[PDB]
Amino acid sequence: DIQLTQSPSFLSASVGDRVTIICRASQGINNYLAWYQQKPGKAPKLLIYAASTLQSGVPSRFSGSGSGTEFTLTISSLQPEDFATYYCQQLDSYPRTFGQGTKVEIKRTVAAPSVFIFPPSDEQLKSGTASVVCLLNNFYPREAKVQWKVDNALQSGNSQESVTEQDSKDSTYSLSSTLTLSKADYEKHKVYACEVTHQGLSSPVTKSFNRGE
Amino acid sequence: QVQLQESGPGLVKPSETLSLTCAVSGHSIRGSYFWGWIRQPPGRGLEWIGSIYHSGSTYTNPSLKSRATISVDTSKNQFSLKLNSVTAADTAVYYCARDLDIATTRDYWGQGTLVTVSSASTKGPSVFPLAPCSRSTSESTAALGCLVKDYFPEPVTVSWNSGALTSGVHTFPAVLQSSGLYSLSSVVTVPSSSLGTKTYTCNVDHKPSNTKVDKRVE
Amino acid sequence: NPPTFSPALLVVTEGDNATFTCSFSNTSESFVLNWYRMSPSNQTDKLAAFPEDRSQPGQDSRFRVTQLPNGRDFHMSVVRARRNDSGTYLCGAISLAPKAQIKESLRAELRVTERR
Repeated sequence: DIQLTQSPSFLSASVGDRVTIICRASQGINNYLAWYQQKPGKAPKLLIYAASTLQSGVPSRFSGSGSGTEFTLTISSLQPEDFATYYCQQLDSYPRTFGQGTKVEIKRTVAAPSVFIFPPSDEQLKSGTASVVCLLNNFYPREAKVQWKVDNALQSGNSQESVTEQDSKDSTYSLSSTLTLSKADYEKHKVYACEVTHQGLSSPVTKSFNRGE
Repeated sequence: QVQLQESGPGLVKPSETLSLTCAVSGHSIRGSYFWGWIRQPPGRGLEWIGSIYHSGSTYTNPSLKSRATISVDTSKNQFSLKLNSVTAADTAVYYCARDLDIATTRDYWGQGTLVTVSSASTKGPSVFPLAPCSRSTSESTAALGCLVKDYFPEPVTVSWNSGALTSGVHTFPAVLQSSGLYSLSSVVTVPSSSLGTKTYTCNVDHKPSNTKVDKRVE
Repeated sequence: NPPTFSPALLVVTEGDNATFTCSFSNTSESFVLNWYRMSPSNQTDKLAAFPEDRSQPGQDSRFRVTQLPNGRDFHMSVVRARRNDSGTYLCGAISLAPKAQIKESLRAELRVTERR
């Protein structure tokens, strides 16, 4: 059976950079190897077959080289839309095997988040729970700190956040943080604040509302 | 060209059999190609499960040979996967494909179907509006959204104005709450100018619970 | 065992069909056959692929590949051969599973002669 060793595991590179991805086969497989691009939530898409043949219609910045055991995928000039996980597939034999994958993220200029706060809806409060949401929109890099404050009391252990996959056009992220309180706990306090720390901000940005408006 | 579509349950209890079917369109399965099943656990790599020739001759991943069966019905232009004795390790997006080989320039993949292996029951979401405490044209851009709370299993889909509004939309990955239920937020940035005049509705679909909700956000 | 491609020398009168036979066995039910002419640049020019679902969209109808009843012998026919069809030909046999392998035949010569 053919085992594939793919390197690296993850890379961050700037628009225009030459990107090098390598797959090593456990034994000689001639040029019987293909390269795939997988965008999040999509099937893997073929780029290159026979190690070095670009599929007609795939952008020319993608190229492949190698035969025997060492195979190289090159992106000559990285573009924002090239954010993806890249996989090699050996075509030498069944059982079929893929490389472990290389995740490619785009390095771009620092962009500060645009911050928005949303109170719990009247409809939710009826049910006995309060969800307070903080949105950090279109920022880079991904690293960001959200601190919830309730009447100037720093919250801990009662929030969860989620981050978008990197944007295929502007290479930015967005982040949602949700603070969960009981109705009783929500009604005990007045000032709900989301404090955001980020490389693009010289000092933290706070968005707030008063319960009862 | 060729189109493939996976179908079958999105939720299977541990120890039961996972059954998936692949419907092939645009060309016959009868021919010179192998037809494969490939899976991808959330945030993990691709694992080939097995492939089948129109004749019914199969190759199976040695790790899954004890549990996995590939079958083909040329009468219905479909092929199928049965995986016995499922566990949480079998939670994955399952893809069907026309296998690439060294004698062609092209392959074809289905969109994939998520299968969650869990004892937990199907639950439909509540959909709550995300709107600012007070509406203001003080800056150019304002955010609206929908909180899709307390559903199981994945996935939910969210569109805006029945897919007419796509620009500035961010639909976040679901978070698993301590309750064992998912929650998802979808937001859109629009000219604060437009809030008084134009209407904004999120369209939420949770197929497992047969939940279709249209929430007006004001 | 690479495929055989016979006859080694084939002499036909212009207007007649020029029919080679590509032969191979000991391979899995999952195979592809390619028929090549050697170009002036000593490059393989693909005339036809078999079966039909492997054919390039522009494949010329004058290059006919037929699987004979025994399933191991294949006729590869130039329909109404012309003088300029004179040259060097071969077949490639591809096994797909469980191990993918490409094996080319030895080259054969076609001579298409003037009709008197």
